[PDB]
Amino acid sequence: TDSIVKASNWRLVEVGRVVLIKKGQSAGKLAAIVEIIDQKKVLIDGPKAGVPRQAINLGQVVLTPLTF
Amino acid sequence: MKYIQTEQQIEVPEGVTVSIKSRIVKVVGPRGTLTKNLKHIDVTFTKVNNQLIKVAVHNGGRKHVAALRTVKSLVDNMITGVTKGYKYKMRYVYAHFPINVNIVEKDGAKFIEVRNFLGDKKIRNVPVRDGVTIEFSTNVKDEIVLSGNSVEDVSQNAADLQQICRVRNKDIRKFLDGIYVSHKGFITEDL
Amino acid sequence: KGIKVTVQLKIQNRQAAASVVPSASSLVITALKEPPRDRKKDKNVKHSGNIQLDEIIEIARQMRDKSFGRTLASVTKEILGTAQSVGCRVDFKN
Amino acid sequence: REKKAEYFAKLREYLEEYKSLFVVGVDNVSSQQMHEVRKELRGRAVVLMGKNTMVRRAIRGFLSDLPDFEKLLPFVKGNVGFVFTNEPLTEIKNVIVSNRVAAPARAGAVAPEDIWVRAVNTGMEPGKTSFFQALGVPTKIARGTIEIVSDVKVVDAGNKVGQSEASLLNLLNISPFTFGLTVVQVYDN
Amino acid sequence: IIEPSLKALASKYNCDKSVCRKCYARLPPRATNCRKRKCGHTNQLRPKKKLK
Amino acid sequence: MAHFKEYQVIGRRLPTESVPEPKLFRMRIFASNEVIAKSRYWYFLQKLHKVKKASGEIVSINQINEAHPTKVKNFGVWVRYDSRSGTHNMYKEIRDVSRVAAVETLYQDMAARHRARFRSIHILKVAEIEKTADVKRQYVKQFLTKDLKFPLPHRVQKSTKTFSYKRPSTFY
RNA sequence: UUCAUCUAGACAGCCGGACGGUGGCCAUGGAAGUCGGAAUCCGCUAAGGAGUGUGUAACAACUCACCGGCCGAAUGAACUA
Ligand SMILES: [Zn+2]
Repeated sequence: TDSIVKASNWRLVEVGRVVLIKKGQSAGKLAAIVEIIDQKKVLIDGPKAGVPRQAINLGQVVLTPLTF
Repeated sequence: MKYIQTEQQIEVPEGVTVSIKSRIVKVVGPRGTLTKNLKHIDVTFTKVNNQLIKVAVHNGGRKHVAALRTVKSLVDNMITGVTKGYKYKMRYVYAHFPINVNIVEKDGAKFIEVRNFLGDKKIRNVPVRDGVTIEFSTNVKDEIVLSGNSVEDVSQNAADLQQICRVRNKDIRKFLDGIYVSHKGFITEDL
Repeated sequence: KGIKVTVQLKIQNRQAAASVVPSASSLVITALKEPPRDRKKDKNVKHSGNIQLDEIIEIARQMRDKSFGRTLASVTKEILGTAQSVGCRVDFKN
Repeated sequence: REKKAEYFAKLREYLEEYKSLFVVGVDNVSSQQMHEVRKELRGRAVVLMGKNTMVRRAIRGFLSDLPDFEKLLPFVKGNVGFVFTNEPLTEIKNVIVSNRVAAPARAGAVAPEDIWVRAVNTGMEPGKTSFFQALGVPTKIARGTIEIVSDVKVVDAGNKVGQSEASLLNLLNISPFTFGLTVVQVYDN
Repeated sequence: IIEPSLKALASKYNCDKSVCRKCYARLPPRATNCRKRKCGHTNQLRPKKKLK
Repeated sequence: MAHFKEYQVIGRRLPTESVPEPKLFRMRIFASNEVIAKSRYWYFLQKLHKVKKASGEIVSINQINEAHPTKVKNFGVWVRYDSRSGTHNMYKEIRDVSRVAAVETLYQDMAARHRARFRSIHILKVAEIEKTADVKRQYVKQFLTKDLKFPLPHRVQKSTKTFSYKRPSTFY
């Protein structure tokens, strides 16, 4: 029963996505999303990169398929 | 509310063998193929295990979680419309004028034409297309009976007959005659 | 009783006209009530009366079309008294 | 959970009080018979056609209020009648076979099956004689009243019976379709 | 004549429907609103005046 | 006015020595700074008992900082506002991280789904819902589940140069 | 915003019972489950109205509240802007 379905790959945000701060004052550091607060705001924790523990938005940040 | 995520679980029987890409669906099974242009629903698909198909929406509205049910009701017809198939029946009702129909091949077209509706002299003509096949049914009481694989093919022309054989310029609820659908069946049920 | 809303049956089998009285609701009352019946309340509505008649409640199965089979005398208490307000004859059970 | 407080005292107060259970049931019943065969059992035998209780089969069948009761778990199939019988095993199997069919239909019950007509005169007054334009029975009429000539069929299977098909049969004193009683299961204490 | 088990089958498409009291559109036999926008999905639904 | 601060505030109703030592009332309000924290304090108590600015005073004013500004939790909230026609009393359930971040949305929220502006709303009591399953509005309850985590389609990317040679895709 | 429900199976949908007294008292031309007034009751219980919807000569007919079996999780009734 070969029933070919396309691939439709994504980048879905489980606790353990390392992200990339595109604008702000981290400006290219590596956080880790920890407590998803709402659909647009997202918590971060990357404390040895020099970041705070804040709840940034989603338009302010990009991410990567690398995931712990 | 703009719901975050829903799904449905479309079944694929063993006789049919689906083959989809990005938004174009090509079903094929025991009795030929159907293909469905589906480029306006904005939903994604993921195989789970060889018979169950996942459909998905993420961050819909109200209407974009309603149409996510509409894409379900199209595909499950297609696995039914290839394996189980359809067959309609379509009964005469006529008083004081027999409603005699006959089929014509007028230059590649295959019209089905209807004569003596409500005592007119005028000759009807109704075209069909591929994917249907009528049959003037006998051993039973005076029906036209057609079949096919889609549901856009069987119902559309056959209800257009029921759109043709409505009386006009008289009243309606007293001149009851015409052609009307009786039962929407499958060509092979009950196995 | 007559051609009002009650029932009397008739059966014909081989020269036998069943003029029997299954005798639906009214004749249980009318055979108890006082003989001036036909006058003075056959113009307006018939629910006028403050009369109490009898305590002979054991006539409650042998008169009219029983289908209950449940109480020795507690049938027509639980049928009527309510269904005609032309006499009381049972003073509490509404 | 439409009516659970008026009928769950009545689920309690005499479901403990009876020692042997004889289940019956009719999914789709009559009403001349449901002022008969529910009303004729008066005094000790409420025929219980109540509802499904399928969360409280775990408080009724686990605490063991009655020792030989825990059997009715898969038996809520069809509208269940479980008459309470603390009566011996002599008057049981002959009263539960009372009738199969009853008085004819309510002019349009579901009956898609075949029927037979015998050549016996009934005594129909001249009524519906100008209303036989569905089959057209060749009928002799002896000075006002009809008479069946020969034995012909009516119709095949796969149709629906409404007014003009049942009412000739409702005026015919034949009704083998009344969808009556069943016989299911008996068990002691 | 048309026998009364196929006057029924042509009843279900011509007569036994409902209408809107405002725009006289033809409506299904069980509904709440005229779907047709010019009377604004209103609520006034009567049956259709049958024969006789 | 702005992204708000949050305050306590305590007033006294100036002691006439005929009947001295009054009772030292207290609010806990929301404000953009301290001068409007003062000038909304009389407004809550002018509608309560006969005090005005020439009867009492502020005896101290403190910017309350929130205890755990990073932990997530559910805020229950009771809201009274004035509509175009008739006043109402509501119950939203905002989902945020700290108290002035909670009602930062709600002034901006009920200005959208009701068009109730800032001067016509009385944010009365802002509780918290600390445990699950009794958040009454279930649209924020469905967030509070086990490994729910979701994709996010249609990633536009930014634009700095006005032209582009690439015709981008939106894989994400 | 309330008021009701709410895995003791809800709201659907599929199957149908929807009576006995009685085809209530009259009121008439007779009003019978479905024209008017008034009595507005009990039996059976699963549950049935002294009847919510059509039909007629009072008829006879449909089927609904009330119910009983199935999937199995939730849904209505007014409002407010
Ligand atoms: Zn309309």
